[PDB]
Amino acid sequence: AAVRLSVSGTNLNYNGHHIFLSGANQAWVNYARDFGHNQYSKGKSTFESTLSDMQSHGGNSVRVWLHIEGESTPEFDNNGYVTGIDNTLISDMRAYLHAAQRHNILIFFTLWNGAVKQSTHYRLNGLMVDTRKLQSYIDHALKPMANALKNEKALGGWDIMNEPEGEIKPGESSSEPCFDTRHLSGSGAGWAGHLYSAQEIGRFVNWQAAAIKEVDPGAMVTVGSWNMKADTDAMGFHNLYSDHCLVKAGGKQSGTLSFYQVHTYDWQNHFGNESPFKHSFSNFRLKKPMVIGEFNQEHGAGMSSESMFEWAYTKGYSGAWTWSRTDVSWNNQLRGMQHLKSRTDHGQVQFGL
Repeated sequence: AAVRLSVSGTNLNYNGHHIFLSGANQAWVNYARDFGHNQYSKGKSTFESTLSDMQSHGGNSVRVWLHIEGESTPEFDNNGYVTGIDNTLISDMRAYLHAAQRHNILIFFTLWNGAVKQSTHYRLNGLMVDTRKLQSYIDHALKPMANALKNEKALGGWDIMNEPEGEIKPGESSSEPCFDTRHLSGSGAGWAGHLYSAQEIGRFVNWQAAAIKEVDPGAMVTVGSWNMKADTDAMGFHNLYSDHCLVKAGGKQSGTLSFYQVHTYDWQNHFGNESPFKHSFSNFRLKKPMVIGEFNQEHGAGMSSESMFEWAYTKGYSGAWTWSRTDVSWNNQLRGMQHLKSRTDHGQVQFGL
């Protein structure tokens, strides 16, 4: 019953000591087909070699994508309700967690993806727009999974969705400021389709956050936001993921995030003024920790991998995960991680589980 990973204000702690999360996105081996149906055994050698590489270069965490759009897990009925999970999903996830533990690495599982709309999107769509379908997922898949895995020492936490803003409706006025998306006009938001209102996305996150914390009250929960324009109330923007916004959207008082996660990439070799690489954490007026959850040197406006990890570590952020084992240069990412290996000035990076 010892407390492992926790939050204090805008810092992350492990066994009561200040830590920093340093690592990478896997984010998959076989996209949407890595766990359940005896699929882990198929990718085990890649997952294990990635863990070995990371341990030797001082990384302490990996982000991995789980359901995505419901291609292989969980199990759906013909009307889009969730009926359960297959009988090797949990045991596959546990085997991976045991491998991670042997290498002192924490795993963060990402449930859904909003950045692309493919042929099984209707499965995720139902859970987004129909609250009774969402509840079936919570009851028959999410709670069983979170309850079964909560005592695994290598379980870092849960990310509800990658980039929900891929499918948001921009340019919408609202009487509630946090649901107003006029500031996202011209931003690129809604690239996969103008499908969901800000309130619909907020409800989706609020309900799943509450569910995880009902069965694992000490769990870390986040959302991977595509851009700071949707993740701060400073600079003329609005934060879709604040406690106030999520509770207004879905009504569950416990359905709040543990920490924020933001992605950042340059455009024509420059970062926009909203980027966390152009400001200190304190500029954004947030009351939870923030992890920079996707970035890389290839889209880093001339910054080295080392400089990007250094900025995150020293300017008030609580983690940095490069994108990704599958994409761009893996050696660049490992060299970045290695820069922080022995560091303790802004939290421990090498700590035992």
